[PDB]
Amino acid sequence: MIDDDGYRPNVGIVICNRQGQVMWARRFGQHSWQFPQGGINPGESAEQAMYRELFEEVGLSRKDVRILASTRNWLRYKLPKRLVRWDTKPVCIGQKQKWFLLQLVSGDAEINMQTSSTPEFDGWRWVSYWYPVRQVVSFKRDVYRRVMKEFASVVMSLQENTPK
Repeated sequence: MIDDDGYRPNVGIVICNRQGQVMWARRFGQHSWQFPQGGINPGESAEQAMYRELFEEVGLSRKDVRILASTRNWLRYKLPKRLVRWDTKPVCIGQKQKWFLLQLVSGDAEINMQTSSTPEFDGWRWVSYWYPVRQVVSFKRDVYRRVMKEFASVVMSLQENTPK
């Protein structure tokens, strides 16, 4: 889906545990790594798209998550023109991203990377929140560090409440 003017709305998910580790995964047939994410379908809300795309990425469903935080501002970015697909219509030049921190309810056991017959991810790991930002390129880094910092303050207190 693209909205109209070559932007498209998008959402992403972060999970942490009470050790201050965040989930990270690696998409099938890539060897590069990302936070779980997906597009808002036309007429979805950001939170509905979050729960939908969570199922598509992690196989996880609403039952075994809770929203602990979400981005107050949208993390927008423009692509460099090498990645722009001028040949197709409408052309994408950027997206707005809303992110959501959930805590896993049963823990990492409730992840299934093969929702479809094809695994959507080739790999997954749990990592400290700042480690991830190191692997990505400049414009994804900017988003990924925002995604971490925006929710980081909840994670500290989420280790201490041991909000159960």
